[PDB]
Amino acid sequence: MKIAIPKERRPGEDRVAISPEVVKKLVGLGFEVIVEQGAGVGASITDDALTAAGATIASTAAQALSQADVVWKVQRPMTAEEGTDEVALIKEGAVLMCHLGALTNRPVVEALTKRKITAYAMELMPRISRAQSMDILSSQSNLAGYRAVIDGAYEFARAFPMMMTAAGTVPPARVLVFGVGVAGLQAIATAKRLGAVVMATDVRAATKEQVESLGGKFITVDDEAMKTAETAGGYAKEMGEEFRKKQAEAVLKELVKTDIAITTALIPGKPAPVLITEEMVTKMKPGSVIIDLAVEAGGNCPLSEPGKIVVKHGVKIVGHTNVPSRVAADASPLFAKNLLNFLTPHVDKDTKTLVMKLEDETVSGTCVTRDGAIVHPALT
Amino acid sequence: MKIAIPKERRPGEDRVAISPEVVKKLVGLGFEVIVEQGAGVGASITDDALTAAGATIASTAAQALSQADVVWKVQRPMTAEEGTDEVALIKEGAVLMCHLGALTNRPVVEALTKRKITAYAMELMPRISRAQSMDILSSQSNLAGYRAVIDGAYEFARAFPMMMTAAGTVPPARVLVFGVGVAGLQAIATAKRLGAVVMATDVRAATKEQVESLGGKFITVDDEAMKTAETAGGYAKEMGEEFRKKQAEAVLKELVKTDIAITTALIPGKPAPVLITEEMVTKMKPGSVIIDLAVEAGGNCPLSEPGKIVVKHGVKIVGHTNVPSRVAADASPLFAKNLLNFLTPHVDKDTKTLVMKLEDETVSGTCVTRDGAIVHPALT
Amino acid sequence: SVKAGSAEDAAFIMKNASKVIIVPGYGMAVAQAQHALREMADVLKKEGVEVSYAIHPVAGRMPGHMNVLLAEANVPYDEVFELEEINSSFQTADVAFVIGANDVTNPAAKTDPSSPIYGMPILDVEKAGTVLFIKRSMASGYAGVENELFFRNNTMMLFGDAKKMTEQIVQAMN
Ligand SMILES: NC(=O)c1ccc[n+]([C@@H]2O[C@H](COP(=O)([O-])OP(=O)(O)OC[C@H]3O[C@@H](n4cnc5c(N)ncnc54)[C@H](OP(=O)(O)O)[C@@H]3O)[C@@H](O)[C@H]2O)c1
Ligand SMILES: NC(=O)C1C=CCN([C@@H]2O[C@H](COP(=O)(O)OP(=O)(O)OC[C@H]3O[C@@H](n4cnc5c(N)ncnc54)[C@H](O)[C@@H]3O)[C@@H](O)[C@H]2O)C1
Ligand SMILES: NC(=O)C1C=CCN([C@@H]2O[C@H](COP(=O)(O)OP(=O)(O)OC[C@H]3O[C@@H](n4cnc5c(N)ncnc54)[C@H](O)[C@@H]3O)[C@@H](O)[C@H]2O)C1
Repeated sequence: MKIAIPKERRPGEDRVAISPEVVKKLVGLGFEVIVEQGAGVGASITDDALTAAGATIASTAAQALSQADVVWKVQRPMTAEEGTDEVALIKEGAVLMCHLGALTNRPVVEALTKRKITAYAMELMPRISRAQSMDILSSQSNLAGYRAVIDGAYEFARAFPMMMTAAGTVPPARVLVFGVGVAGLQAIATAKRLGAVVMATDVRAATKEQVESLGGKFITVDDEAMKTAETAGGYAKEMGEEFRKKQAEAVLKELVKTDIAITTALIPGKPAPVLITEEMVTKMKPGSVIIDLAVEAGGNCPLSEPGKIVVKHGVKIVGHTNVPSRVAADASPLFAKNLLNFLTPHVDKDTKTLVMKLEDETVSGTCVTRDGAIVHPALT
Repeated sequence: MKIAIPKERRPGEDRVAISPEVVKKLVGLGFEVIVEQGAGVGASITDDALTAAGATIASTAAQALSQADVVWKVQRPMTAEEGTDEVALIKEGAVLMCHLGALTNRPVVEALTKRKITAYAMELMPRISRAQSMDILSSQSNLAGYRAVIDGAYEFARAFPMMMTAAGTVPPARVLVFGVGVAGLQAIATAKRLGAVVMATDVRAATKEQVESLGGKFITVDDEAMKTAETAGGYAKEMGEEFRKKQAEAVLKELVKTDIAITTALIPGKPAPVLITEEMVTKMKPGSVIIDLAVEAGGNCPLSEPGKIVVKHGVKIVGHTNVPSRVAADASPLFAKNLLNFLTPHVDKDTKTLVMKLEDETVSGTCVTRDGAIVHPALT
Repeated sequence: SVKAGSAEDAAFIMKNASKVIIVPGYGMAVAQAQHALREMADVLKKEGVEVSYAIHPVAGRMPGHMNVLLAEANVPYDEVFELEEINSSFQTADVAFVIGANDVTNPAAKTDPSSPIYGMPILDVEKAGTVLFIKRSMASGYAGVENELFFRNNTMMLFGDAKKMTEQIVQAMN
């Protein structure tokens, strides 16, 4: 059974869905591992490194994907309509595993049905304990949280840590993270590493203990409503307009003092909640920075634009696209392990084939298309 | 008595030699503080903040510096040999205080001499405890050393700290600091606190303990030689090929494992020492980055180019000019404080006039020309 | 005539004190005594003692040497103070706990014209009740000059490594 990892052809994508460690394990499972020439260059994984692990280097993309029974990829394959027909290169009746973007990109899903490809949308991994090692959103957003601080410090024209100097005391930068998810917790940790005073806020009640254990200080808003705000899958729900007004006023007291604002808040399925308005950024100090990690899902700030740095009211609003690709060389080996952890339980020991189990909710929650028909409860 | 601060005219330079706090101090000493409009815009200092502090805003550079018994500035003034003539704007018999680069730029001294301008080259400040209130090298290098790590982390495609996640573990970034002066030491501190494994090396014997005092590992090359490496003023001597060969050999083992090489080594007057050869660049792993803070004195890695990030042998060699200007909003008031602390002891509180202590080591050691004669022994 | 002292001596001094101003310098960094110093600060605070840190502008071998190392040890920022904020408090301080610092406290800056460090503002540790200097020997600091504060009856020398000596003091306390 052949497995193939191509190079990511989309603009700005430097990650790859393989690493030398993961190659060895696949070979151990009985796979024949093919990788496209120069695929890991952006993630600093050479061709020589992959061959040493025990893989074949195909020269072109087409040759890599021609005979491949299973295809591992980072982002969704491009179509003819997008000026590069990557879907055609995948073998008929094969199995795709990637960040498919299924709920926003139907044209690729229905293009994959036409070739009867059984695609597994890794972004839809169910929120269950045992699937933590298989979850690409979680592994990648963790690195994005770290990266938000580095971009913040790179755009900010003052230092982060407190330093008593003979030219004067340099004061610590005051960071405020909005949304203490996987990304938020790493942003706190990294900001606190660089010596910043760190504030944070979130709707879920359990995060207050997590902020405090990292040396952060939590901005409480309304303990009654925050108790009911967590869903079954352990994420936020719609808080309505009346909570937002109470939240904004409590936030403003610290936001006016804040130097770096890192917004990471997401509501799965729904658009991203507006946590910093245009009237709120006018009240901030000129020279401050806003990092909007939710920019591609509507933005927690409405002034943010995808792939751009908007300067307005003296404040830089940063909104880079594909933030985990900015940490490509750590993103890739963990993304590859997410795919490996997902796939390994379904491989036969002495059959040498892949048996994706319908009873297993990791498979049913992930599966968008199977053999020429859309199967997922969302979509159809 | 009138003191004047212009906007910095050189490209990239966003700093300014003034702050609101230092304006009112100068006014308290009895000066009339003049400043060019928009001089502090790059350093987050509005004209209203300078006006509120007590300064006069002037429309142009010529109008601010016409009249102007003292001139405070960051970079050296543009000579006519570089086209635009800034020294022509300065009053005859006025006092100039800035980084002149006097040892490498004799023409600007000759130009300043031709208008009888008394010029104090602030980079020739003796490096002693008591002169630290008035040391522009220390305050600016410290931020430049901090910046190198932020810029290294920005250009580098992995995260600094080790991370132990559910998807797996990624190692820390490995940093090597060449030259452990003020900048080098703050680079170690900022890299170490971000979670990186930090190596370092230097010629001066005192360094080894200094590196270890920040939890870094010193790379020794020849301790019988480092004894004589330090001059009377704390600077490094020219070292010779015998040592240089042995350094490149000794540092090679760590440099092959290094992700981020931050090079800061300088010698007063002379071009910066080659610490990373072209052959050494070829042997570093792909995805590595070099930050060359010595780029403006020819570079420690001489493949570096001023104002440019160049990729050579798969290694991203960074060579930003005016690195303290990347932290312009903290850098500027520290620079203004240094110039205040230099000047304050020479001001007459009663008569409101400037009378310099000529025998003062601070003043004699830093003075380059006075009343149309080049005084400093280095330039005779 | 130096009044030398042990860890048990320094334990009694600060156990029976109301206010203590910790003065860290380059020696603390070399010894890497940050976590023991902050642990000592916790046991003082545990029994109601007012603790605060006094960071001299040139303390260490780089700007903000003490600040990064103290941040590593998780001292609260609201207990850390610049020279101008805290210098007044030495009058009301029972103890100036000088850990690996020297030139930072030297009154040759103010009293001695012929000194090389003359004119630099210093931390007025002498104005405290008892001055505790932790250092390995009678060797001078960076400036290469003697400190007259070593030779007076309100001062105790605590000869040893700054990590080991602070750990020994914490064990002498309870
Ligand atoms: N901040 C900067 O930018 C910078 C840079 C360069 C120089 N400086 C200068 O350095 C000085 C800084 O003042 P400071 O008070 O911090 O340092 P200092 O005056 O040089 O004194 C450091 C003291 O620590 C002791 N020490 C060293 N290692 C020790 C150890 N492992 N355990 C216990 N004690 C140890 C030394 O005495 P023993 O040897 O007897 O133990 C020494 O007396 C100033 O003169 C300043 O101008 C500052
Ligand atoms: N399989 C598994 O077990 C998990 C996989 C991923 C995440 N898992 C857990 O879910 C939560 C949230 O993590 P995630 O990073 O997935 O959250 P999101 O990316 O959806 O959104 C980021 C945070 O943003 C918060 N949020 C969302 N909306 C708001 C508003 N309006 N104000 C303030 N904060 C808000 C929300 O509570 C989230 O914590 C955290 O405890 C994780 O350990 C668990
Ligand atoms: N008294 C005080 O408070 C001081 C405050 C700041 C600095 N002080 C002293 O000034 C001097 C000069 O410091 P600076 O940071 O200006 O050094 P440079 O910028 O000239 O150069 C950076 C380093 O580069 C090193 N260097 C220089 N050449 C080399 C070579 N060839 N290999 C390796 N390293 C080299 C050199 O030893 C320096 O440590 C040093 O002894 C400091 O302890 C003292």
